[PDB]
Amino acid sequence: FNTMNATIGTYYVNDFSMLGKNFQVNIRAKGDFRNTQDALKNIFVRSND
Amino acid sequence: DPDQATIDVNNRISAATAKMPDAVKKLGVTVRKTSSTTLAAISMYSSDG
Repeated sequence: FNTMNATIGTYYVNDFSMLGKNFQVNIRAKGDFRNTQDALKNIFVRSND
Repeated sequence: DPDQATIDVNNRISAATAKMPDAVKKLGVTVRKTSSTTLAAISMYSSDG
């Protein structure tokens, strides 16, 4: 689910302070896939080994 | 009114705890009603040593 939210949704990580403000850190994906079934053959996740 | 002004500041701290760094959130921003001056100053010491 952490890999899922960080590729198709938006993963709020932490925050940093630039120019006197406070920006969150969002992790999206650039994305240019045909369909969703094709997009599932491109999202990997390693095992415990 | 000290209280009307106090619970008007509160309705702006919780309103703006979103544009807030995460590290300051955990220890909690504290709002209280107290004078900016000092009323008195007590001193305690050992009369012998």
